[PDB]
Amino acid sequence: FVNQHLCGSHLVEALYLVCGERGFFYTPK
Amino acid sequence: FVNQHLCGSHLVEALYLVCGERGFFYTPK
Amino acid sequence: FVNQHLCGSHLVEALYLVCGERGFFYTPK
Amino acid sequence: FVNQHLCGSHLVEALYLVCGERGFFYTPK
Amino acid sequence: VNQHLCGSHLVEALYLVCGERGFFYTPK
Amino acid sequence: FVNQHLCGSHLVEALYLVCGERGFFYTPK
Amino acid sequence: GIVEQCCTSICSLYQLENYCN
Amino acid sequence: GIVEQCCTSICSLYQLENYCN
Amino acid sequence: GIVEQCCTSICSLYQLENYCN
Amino acid sequence: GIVEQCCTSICSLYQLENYCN
Amino acid sequence: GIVEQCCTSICSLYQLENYCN
Amino acid sequence: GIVEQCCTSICSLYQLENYCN
Ligand SMILES: Oc1cccc(O)c1
Ligand SMILES: Oc1cccc(O)c1
Ligand SMILES: Oc1cccc(O)c1
Ligand SMILES: Oc1cccc(O)c1
Ligand SMILES: Oc1cccc(O)c1
Ligand SMILES: Oc1cccc(O)c1
Ligand SMILES: Oc1cccc(O)c1
Ligand SMILES: Oc1cccc(O)c1
Ligand SMILES: [Cl-]
Ligand SMILES: [Cl-]
Ligand code: NA
Ligand SMILES: [Zn+2]
Ligand SMILES: [Zn+2]
Repeated sequence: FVNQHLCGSHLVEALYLVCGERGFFYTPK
Repeated sequence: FVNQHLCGSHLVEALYLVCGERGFFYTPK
Repeated sequence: FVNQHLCGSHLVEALYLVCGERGFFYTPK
Repeated sequence: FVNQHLCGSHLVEALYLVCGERGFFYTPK
Repeated sequence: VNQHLCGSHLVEALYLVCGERGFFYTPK
Repeated sequence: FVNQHLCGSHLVEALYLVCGERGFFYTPK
Repeated sequence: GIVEQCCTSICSLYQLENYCN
Repeated sequence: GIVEQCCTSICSLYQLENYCN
Repeated sequence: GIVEQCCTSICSLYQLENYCN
Repeated sequence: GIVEQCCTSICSLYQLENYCN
Repeated sequence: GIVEQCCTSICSLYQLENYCN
Repeated sequence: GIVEQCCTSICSLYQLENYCN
């Protein structure tokens, strides 16, 4: 559970970087 | 200076924490 | 002990956002 | 002021790394 | 201080872009 | 291995703070 | 927009909740 | 301490508030 | 979901791009 | 340098790729 | 404070160590 | 490498300085 919490933290930062201007929706469930 | 870009990076991290399992949407436009 | 080291990095960033002006004490003891 | 808010966020991470086992107190006020 | 904060985000972007290739960070 | 990917993300941030002007070469393998 | 709303004045976690799904 | 409590299972923002000044 | 796909194996920035708007 | 180039204006991933080994 | 001192000019890790308890 | 050395056990700032240029 915590491992996934930490992984998600980095995931959103990677999404912010690659998606740039387009933006993104983050839905874990 | 890249202020808006740096600001966005931090907003995304705060949204991840705040929103939890609900997730969120990030649209920079 | 590296898992714990990584977790604490995120813990302090969450405390910073949650506590705001109040500030916080981080004592891993 | 967002610039101070963003600076504080990095300061907290630097303190976590330099202080190690000792921990630290963050009181912006 | 602005450049120092920017530099922190730069290394993180480099880490993700370069992958297992690794990268070189040299400000000077 | 995601655990190594996440660990390296924190390693680079620590290197950035410790090395400063000297800079560094980051090579995984 | 979140950027126009939160990048000059600090948004509380309470305000940020408006951007959750 | 906070590490034992919060690195084993996820702590909510309310639980983390317990450690503010 | 993205967690199941990317927290087990490393997703490259190319793969992640599929989750952008 | 990289800070001069990438902190005044935002560098794209292509420009950042320049620094990969 | 730490913010007045380290956000207006860059503090080295040596200077930051003063705020460890 | 740095990974094998520092992701299996915690490296101090002194050990990490070894990897600076
Ligand atoms: O010094 C900074 C850093 C990031 C955003 C900003 O408005 C100022
Ligand atoms: O207004 C803001 C901007 C960036 C991060 C944050 O938590 C709040
Ligand atoms: O339990 C945790 C651990 C790390 C960050 C966080 O927000 C919660
Ligand atoms: O698969 C992943 C997980 C977290 C961050 C990332 O860049 C890739
Ligand atoms: O120009 C920049 C500066 C910091 C991060 C980034 O992705 C781009
Ligand atoms: O003076 C500062 C401000 C923020 C981070 C840091 O390492 C130093
Ligand atoms: O360069 C360093 C390394 C470790 C601790 C410190 O205060 C400074
Ligand atoms: O051993 C490590 C691994 C990651 C960050 C760090 O400061 C030390
Ligand atoms: Cl992590
Ligand atoms: Cl910043
Ligand atoms: Na700007
Ligand atoms: Zn992490
Ligand atoms: Zn920042």
